[PDB]
Amino acid sequence: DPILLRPVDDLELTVRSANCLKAEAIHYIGDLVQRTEVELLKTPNLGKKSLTEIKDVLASRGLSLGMRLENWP
Amino acid sequence: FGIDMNTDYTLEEVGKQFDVTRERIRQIEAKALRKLRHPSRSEVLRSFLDD
Repeated sequence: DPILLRPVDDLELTVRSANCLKAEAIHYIGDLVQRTEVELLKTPNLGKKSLTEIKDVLASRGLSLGMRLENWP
Repeated sequence: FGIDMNTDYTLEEVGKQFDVTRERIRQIEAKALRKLRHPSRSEVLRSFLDD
């Protein structure tokens, strides 16, 4: 995919969610769509609004959660 | 920048019109510029560079 390999800078997030991802260490968009709702919601400093606008931008640019991967990278 | 107005104002001029110190307006301008760098944006602006 062109965008599934796009790093989490393109996700149009803040620095709160940016450091959430750094604590998770996910870069590509296929990687961020790997995880689920609650598995990321359980991390520090990461509540409902963070993952909420996460899924917001996901659905705005054709993404969502519950997704899965095979041989990525 | 002089966009859509007669003159391009100093940062202190714009600060006095907005009632803020130069450093705040400098950070604001840098924030806007940084946001405009952001890919998923400025694709066409990049297209306006021919070389």
